[PDB]
Amino acid sequence: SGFRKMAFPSGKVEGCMVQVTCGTTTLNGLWLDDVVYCPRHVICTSEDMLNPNYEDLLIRKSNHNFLVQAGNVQLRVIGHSMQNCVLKLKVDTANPKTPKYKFVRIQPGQTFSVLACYNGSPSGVYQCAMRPNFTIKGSFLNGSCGSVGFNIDYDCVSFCYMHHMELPTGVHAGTDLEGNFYGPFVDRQTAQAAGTDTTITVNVLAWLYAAVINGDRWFLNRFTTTLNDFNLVAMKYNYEPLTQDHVDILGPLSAQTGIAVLDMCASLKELLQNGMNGRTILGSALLEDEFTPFDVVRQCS
Ligand SMILES: *CC(=O)N1CCN(c2ccc(Cl)c(Cl)c2)[C@H](C(=O)NCc2cccs2)C1
Repeated sequence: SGFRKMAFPSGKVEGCMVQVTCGTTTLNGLWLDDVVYCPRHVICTSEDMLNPNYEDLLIRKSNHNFLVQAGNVQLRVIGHSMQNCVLKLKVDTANPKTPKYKFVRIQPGQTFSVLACYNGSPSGVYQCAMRPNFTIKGSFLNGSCGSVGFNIDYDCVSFCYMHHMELPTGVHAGTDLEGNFYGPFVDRQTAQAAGTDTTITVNVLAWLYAAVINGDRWFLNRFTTTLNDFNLVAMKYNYEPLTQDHVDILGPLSAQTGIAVLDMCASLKELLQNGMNGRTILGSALLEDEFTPFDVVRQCS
């Protein structure tokens, strides 16, 4: 029993974190086999923060301009290339701590763990979600660029996020490990703003199913709804639309508990209307939306 925001064990990722320095700029890099991945704006200068020409800046660098330190060890860079917004640095040494890994691009609503790092050293691990507006609500200070987000399923680390920047609202933007941004953001310091954010409805429903599984029933009601009528209500609360994929995806938790998906949607409609009147659900007085249907199945059963 019990229900916690649970991150993945971070040890496989810790063994991959290094420090990358170009010029006066230092940030974190990800050392997998003989390649170090890091945000390409490490090669920017103060003057070049608004409209960097990364192709121009990179053609002017030689390998010896890049200082890579794994612990006390300086790694020798033997090549450099750019892939979208990520720099790939070839090193003379393959990382002996390289886990089984893959790079994955995730979709909004997906969760992952973040290993926040500074100067190549881990500071902490926490659980995050890709918001519908393609930002993440992280905990990042300056120098944390290059920290990565990941899931571990079996013994394989799936890297899905690299941190590049903080926007003016204090939310964070980054890329997948192929260097493509999530969302419409760019690695420039020009004015950028996140779209309006919404609540991840399928994750809320998944968490209410987890609550029923942990014996919490006070928010259930005798009603059901249509998918269409529910979405008309939810949009009015800045909840995301619920699709039939979402309904299919909750199928298992619906089976496990006896409550149809559209019955639980009726309970969510009512909670949006009344709030919790002092009560809590699985320990929260707000509706939690950073647990996926998949997370709920692995922590409860
Ligand atoms: C994450 C980190 O370690 N930071 C280093 C500086 N930085 C950036 C440098 C260059 C560029 Cl092109 C970008 Cl987008 C970010 C990070 C950051 O969030 N900069 C602050 C910004 C000011 C205006 C827009 S982003 C922090």
